[PDB]
Amino acid sequence: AHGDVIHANNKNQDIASALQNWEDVHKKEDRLDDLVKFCMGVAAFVTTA
Amino acid sequence: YKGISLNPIYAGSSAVATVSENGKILATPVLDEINIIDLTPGSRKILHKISNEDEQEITALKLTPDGQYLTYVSQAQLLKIFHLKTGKVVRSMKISSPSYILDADSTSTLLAVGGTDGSIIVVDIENGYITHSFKGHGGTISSLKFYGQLNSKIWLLASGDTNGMVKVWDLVKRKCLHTLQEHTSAVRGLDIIEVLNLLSGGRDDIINLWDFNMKKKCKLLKTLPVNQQVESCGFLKDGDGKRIIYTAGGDAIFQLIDSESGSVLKRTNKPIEELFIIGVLPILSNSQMFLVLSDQTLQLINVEDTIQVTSSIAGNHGIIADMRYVGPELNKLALATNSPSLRIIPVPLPLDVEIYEGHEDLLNSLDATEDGLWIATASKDNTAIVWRYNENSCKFDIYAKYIGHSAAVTAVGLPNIVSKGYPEFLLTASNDLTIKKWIITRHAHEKDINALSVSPNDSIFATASYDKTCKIWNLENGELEATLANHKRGLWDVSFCQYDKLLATSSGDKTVKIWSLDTFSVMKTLEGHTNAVQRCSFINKQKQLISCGADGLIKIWDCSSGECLKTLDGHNNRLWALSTMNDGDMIVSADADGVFQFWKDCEQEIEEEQEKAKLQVEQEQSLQNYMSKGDWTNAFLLAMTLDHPMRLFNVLKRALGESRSEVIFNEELDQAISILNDEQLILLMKRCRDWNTNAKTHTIAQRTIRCILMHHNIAKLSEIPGMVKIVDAIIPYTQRHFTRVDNLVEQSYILDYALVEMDKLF
Amino acid sequence: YNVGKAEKDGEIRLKNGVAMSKEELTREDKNRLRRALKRKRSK
RNA sequence: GGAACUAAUUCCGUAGGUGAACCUGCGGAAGGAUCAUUAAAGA
Repeated sequence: AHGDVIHANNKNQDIASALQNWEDVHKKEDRLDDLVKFCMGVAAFVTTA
Repeated sequence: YKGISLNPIYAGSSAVATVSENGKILATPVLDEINIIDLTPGSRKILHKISNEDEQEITALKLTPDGQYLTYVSQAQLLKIFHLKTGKVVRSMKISSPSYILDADSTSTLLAVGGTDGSIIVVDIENGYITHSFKGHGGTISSLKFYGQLNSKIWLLASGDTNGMVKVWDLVKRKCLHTLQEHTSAVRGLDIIEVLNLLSGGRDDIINLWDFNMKKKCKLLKTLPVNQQVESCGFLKDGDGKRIIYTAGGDAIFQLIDSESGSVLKRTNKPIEELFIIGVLPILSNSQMFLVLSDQTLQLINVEDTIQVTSSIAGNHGIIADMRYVGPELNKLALATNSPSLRIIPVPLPLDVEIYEGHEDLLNSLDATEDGLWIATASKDNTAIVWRYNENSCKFDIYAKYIGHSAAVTAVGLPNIVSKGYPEFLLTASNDLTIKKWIITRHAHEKDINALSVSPNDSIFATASYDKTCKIWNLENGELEATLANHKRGLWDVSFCQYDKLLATSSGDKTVKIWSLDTFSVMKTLEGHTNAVQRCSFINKQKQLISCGADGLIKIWDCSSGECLKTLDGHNNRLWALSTMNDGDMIVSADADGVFQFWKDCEQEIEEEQEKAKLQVEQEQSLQNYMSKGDWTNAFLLAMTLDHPMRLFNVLKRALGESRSEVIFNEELDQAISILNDEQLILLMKRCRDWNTNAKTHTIAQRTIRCILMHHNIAKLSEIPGMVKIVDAIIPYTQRHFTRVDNLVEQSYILDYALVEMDKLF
Repeated sequence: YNVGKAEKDGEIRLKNGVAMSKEELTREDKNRLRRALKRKRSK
């Protein structure tokens, strides 16, 4: 809805203060993407092979 | 060839050109368009041409004493106002019934328009509104004259009807003060003399003085009888108290007439050509008078027994009978046109014309001696004359004239000239069949003759006809060397060539042939014209021969090859005649249209193709030197200029491999991606689009997109035409490769599983 | 997006995306490509 | 010619005929497929 807007107003110090505060928070929740692939790739290996 | 088109400044619909008080600036209208050419000593330039409507025609146009704006009236009942400074039409409005007469005062604030119906409306020049509308007399309005003072409380407007009625409308009073039906015909020209006496030009022959006043009293001071139609008249301050009225007549004889007595102090000319001066634009303060003649020429006459024109400017040449070069300098080209005079024009914007009119006949033929000076004219009138070609001074003569024969001189050709510059003889021919060779009568061909030409040795001559035959007769005696067999339906031109020794024939069908003396037969046969050939000009280098054609296109070919080399399609509706510069090959093309153009042979353009072909072979060896050793930045650019994709892809293979320790490639390579053009970001991404297809060329594509996104402003990438359709193919392959790479990460944690169950064992 | 033969005569684009100009070829590579486009056209 | 390299409708009478598998001019015949509208001095 606003990706047109925040792109043209990238590198504003007010928006990117929030977006760095996003990315400092959003990095921690990679730990399920590193969890699902182990949960996938084992369970595919176990039932087939 | 560097052909240069030439156009006529005054042409088509009859109108009065508007000039400013200063000599510089002039306005003339050709068809729909209006051409304004500034007048300055030694410099002629055309400011601009108004496209307007081609379908519409121009009844009349007017320019103010100071040329701030240009006012013209279209065929449709509307008025269009043009601003000279910005070249934009500020205002336009309907004038209802069309009015041919437009009058502009010294101040540009007030402009007067006369309708076809006779209703006259006054429009302010500065603002497009009508200050007041006058019903006027019930007749067509011949002319109007404004009277004003830089600053005054009194303004007088005079209107002349088709009948002899003059109404002196008063703008402040808003009344018609006076009626003077002294005139028995429409008053073509009205001049308000300075305080008050009113001078009105009379179409019938009577030029009438008048006394003007704010009050009712008015009377006829004098009546002048002149033996000419008064096209226009004016009051000249020069000559003091005895002001001489300036009078323009149908006969074109300008007359200055005493005021106190009816006698003419001086008459500028009588002209042999039967033309009438439509109207005269006079500076008056500068004492310069411009006369617009019925032969479509403008003459500048100073005001002080016979008036002498300072210079002659020819607006347009209606028809050019033939194009023949004359004079030692060769700058000026003699013009054969449908008029009873010879016009000499200089070769390089208005062009001045030297004009000679030896015979009443419109010139029907022309020729000039190859070594410089003389000019000879063939005309519809039986008289044939020889012209003195001096290159020094402005002197020109027509000393020799030839009685001959009772039909029009079809063509005048002189085989030769003696070393003192005297022609040996003139062979000339007719609309009948009586073909004559006067020194200084033969018959040939039942119908009208078409062309006459000569060989540099005076041994042989040939002549051509509508009944299809060409005749080669002895020049010295009265003997017949032979006859050419025939051409398909009528031979428009005949041309000898010095090197080849051939006789070329142009025809009334779309075929050209080459004929020989030795066998009296066709050496070569040509085709691939549309209408009729008209004229064939010899080429300087005696190879690339030039033929014109009555379909507007001119074409060039060699006799020895027989095949078409080049075609020239730069003229409008027709072609009639052709000239070639003797010294250096320049083809000069002459038509029924008033456009004209000068063309030239250009080995020089080969040297452009030589340097372009050299440049690639030069830069490939650098590229293969770069493909040997690296310097991949230069190997990228020379690939990008010459578009070898497989050699470009090899650079981006190696540029990734060398970039193994944000900078995506080599650093100087990254700067080279930043300077890529809009046509280059299409071509690079299009080659990058191909590389994204297979998984082996996959990542080499993906790193090149990453530069263009990181090293451009992305608002360009929507501006670039056709770039979006490239992005439609890149994206779903990348998403296809995105799962494909990620699934190789999903399989990759078997290595993580092979640690955990192993490290537990330990 | 199918890959297509380029509009210019000076280039040849293959079905996999390996574009080849006519000027960076060798004559022995000019031979094989005309020979390759021989057998596909003939088929 | 030699030897390299690079690039890729029917009929009648009559008259005439040299592009006459017959035709053409003049006059006849039908032994050849009549729909529609119709008072407007409707003074």
